Amino acid sequence: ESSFRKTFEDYLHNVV
Amino acid sequence: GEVCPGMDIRNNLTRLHELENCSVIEGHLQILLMFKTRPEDFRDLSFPKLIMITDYLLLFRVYGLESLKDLFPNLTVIRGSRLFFNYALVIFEMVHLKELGLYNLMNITRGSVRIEKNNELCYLATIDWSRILDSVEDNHIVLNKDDECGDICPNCPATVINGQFVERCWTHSHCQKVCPTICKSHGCTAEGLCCHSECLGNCSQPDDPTKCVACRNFYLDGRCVETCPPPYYHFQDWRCVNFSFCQDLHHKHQYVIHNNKCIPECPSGYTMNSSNLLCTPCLGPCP
Ligand SMILES: *[C@@H]1O[C@H](CO[C@@H]2O[C@@H](C)[C@@H](O)[C@@H](O)[C@@H]2O)[C@@H](O)[C@H](O)[C@H]1NC(C)=O
Ligand SMILES: *[C@@H]1O[C@H](CO)[C@@H](O)[C@H](O)[C@H]1NC(C)=O
Ligand SMILES: *[C@@H]1O[C@H](CO)[C@@H](O)[C@H](O)[C@H]1NC(C)=O
Ligand SMILES: *[C@@H]1O[C@H](CO)[C@@H](O)[C@H](O)[C@H]1NC(C)=O
Repeated sequence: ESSFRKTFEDYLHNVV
Repeated sequence: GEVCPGMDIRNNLTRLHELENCSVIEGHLQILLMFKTRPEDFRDLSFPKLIMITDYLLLFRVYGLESLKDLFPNLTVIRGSRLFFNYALVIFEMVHLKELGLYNLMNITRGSVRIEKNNELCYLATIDWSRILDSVEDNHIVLNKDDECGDICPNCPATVINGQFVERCWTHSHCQKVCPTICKSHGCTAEGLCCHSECLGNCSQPDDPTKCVACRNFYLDGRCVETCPPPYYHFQDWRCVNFSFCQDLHHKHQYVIHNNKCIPECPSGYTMNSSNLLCTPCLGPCP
C-alpha cells in the first residue's frame, strides 16, 4: 500500500 | 548443497558469494541498494544450486542487473513462511531490470507478488501467475515498462484466462513450464508424467519421493515426507531435524521443543523445562 511505499522511504534514512 | 540462513545483502556484492553453495535459503533473501554494480558484475554471477527460499525474495535498487535468469536459474519454490507485509516476492525500483526470467519458478506457497516501479521491466504480461499462486487477487504489479513493451516469446503453452490471452513465457528464449491438471502442484517430467504427491514443482523421475526437486510438506534424508516421524522434529515448516540439532542451536534464539517442533522460543503460557528443551505449560502464573 502507501504503507509499503512509506517503509522504503523511511529505510532511505539509514547510513551508507 | 548447503542450507544457508536468511541474508540481507546491501551496498556491495562481496557478501553475495556467501550463497554459492546453497540449495535452500532457510529464511529470506534481500538484495538492496547496490549503487556500485554494473551489468559486467552480473555477466558471470550465478547461483544454480538455489532451489528454494523458505520466506521471501526482495530486490530493491540493484544497479546493472538486467535479468534474474542467470542469477537464480533453478529457483523453483518460495514458501512464504514469513512474508514482507503480505508478499513472498518483491521487485521494487529495479532501475535496469528488463525481465524477471525466473523460468524455473513453479510455486509460491504463501503470500503474493509486488513488482512495482521498474522502468525497464518487461515480460510481465506473459506470465500466468495462476500456475504459481493460488490467489493473484493481492498481486500488485504496477508502474513497469510493461504497463506497451513488445514482449516476444519463443512454442509456449499459451492460454486464454478470462478473455485474456497469456502466452506463458519468461524471456525471448524461455517458456513457462506447465503440467497436466492431474499433477496439481506436484510437477511433472518433460514427458508430462506426474511427480509424486509429496513433491512440489518438479522432479527428476515420476512418482518417486526421493527424486523431487522440492517437497510439498517435509524433507528428511533425501526424501519428501508428509510429517516428521519420531524421533524427528518439525523445523522451519519444511524439514525434519533430530533432538541433537535443536540442542546444538540452543547452545549456539535459544531453541525449544514444543508440539514436535523445534522453535525459537516458548509460546505465552509456557516455560522452558531446562534439562530437555521442552516447553511446559504454566499452572498458574509463569515464572
Ligand atoms: C542428528 O543430526 C545431526 C545433523 O545432521 C542431520 O542429520 C543427518 C543424518 C543429515 O540428514 C543432515 O542433513 C542433517 O542436518 C547429525 O550430525 C547427527 O549424526 C544426527 N544423529 C542422529 C542420531 O540422527
Ligand atoms: C563453497 O564450496 C567450495 C567448494 O566445496 C568451497 O571452496 C567454498 O569455501 C564454499 N563456500 C561457501 C561460502 O560455502
Ligand atoms: C503451491 O503449492 C501449494 C502447496 O503445494 C498448493 O496448495 C498450491 O495450490 C500451489 N499453487 C499452485 C498454483 O500450484
Ligand atoms: C525439472 O527438473 C529436471 C530434472 O532435474 C530438469 O531437467 C528440468 O530442467 C527442471 N525444470 C523444468 C522446467 O522442467
